[PDB]
Amino acid sequence: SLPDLKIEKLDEGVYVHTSFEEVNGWGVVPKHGLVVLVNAEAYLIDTPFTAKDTEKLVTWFVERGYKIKGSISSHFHSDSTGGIEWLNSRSIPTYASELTNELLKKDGKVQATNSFSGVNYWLVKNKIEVFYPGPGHTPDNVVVWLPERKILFGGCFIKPYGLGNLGDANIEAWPKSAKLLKSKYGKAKLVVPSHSEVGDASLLKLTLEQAVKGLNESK
Ligand SMILES: Cc1ccc(-c2cn(-c3cccc(CP(=O)(O)O)c3)nn2)cc1
Ligand SMILES: Cc1ccc(-c2cn(-c3cccc(CP(=O)(O)O)c3)nn2)cc1
Ligand SMILES: [Zn+2]
Ligand SMILES: [Zn+2]
Repeated sequence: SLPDLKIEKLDEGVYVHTSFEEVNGWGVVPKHGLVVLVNAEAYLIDTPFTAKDTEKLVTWFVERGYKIKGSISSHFHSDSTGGIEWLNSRSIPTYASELTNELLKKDGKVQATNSFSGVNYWLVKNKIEVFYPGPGHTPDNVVVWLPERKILFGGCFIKPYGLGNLGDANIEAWPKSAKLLKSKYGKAKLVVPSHSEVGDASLLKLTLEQAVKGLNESK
């Protein structure tokens, strides 16, 4: 069996949601995402694994006075996109990069209703920024930046002690992409990985070291 969805406040207007699922061979695994409050409204940064936990997530904030304005997925794997079907069925706007949407369609998965492209996209100007560092954990992976808090949600790109599942990874590009990410957000106060503890900007340096190391290993 699986632990309940957890929601804990991380900072002002910023929550970490952790959901869990059973994976063959691994057992129970965790996945972190964020909910960001913009005034009277809430944005999901990644959905939980399932429809059912996305609804519990959504409900928790609706019940506390926050309309769900939208939801953005950092990449196509179902630890970021599992709730997109449910959200869409509720007319809650979902966002993903054009690259993410291709990879969802290609796997027979429901796509985000809205898409964006390129390096920098404002989901909410001056409050929620999406950045594309280049291929790494997946071809499509992006990170989300909360400039008012200097909080970076890094998703499954942020891999300080081992790169994780390499099946969709781009090992030759990841050092590049990690270097760009480090240069751009070295002033982050908090960096939030998908599968490990929140840390500071040093997670950016360790991820770059890991990607280099992974690229060295493959030879
Ligand atoms: C100490 C420790 C050891 C392992 C992990 C871990 C393994 N995870 C995992 C493994 C296989 C598949 C998936 C599903 P995804 O690829 O994320 O869509 C997730 N997820 N977290 C965490 C902490
Ligand atoms: C101290 C410590 C120990 C372990 C970790 C850790 C394990 N991670 C992991 C391993 C295998 C699979 C996956 C899922 P994904 O790559 O997203 O497909 C994630 N990710 N971080 C971090 C810190
Ligand atoms: Zn992934
Ligand atoms: Zn993952």
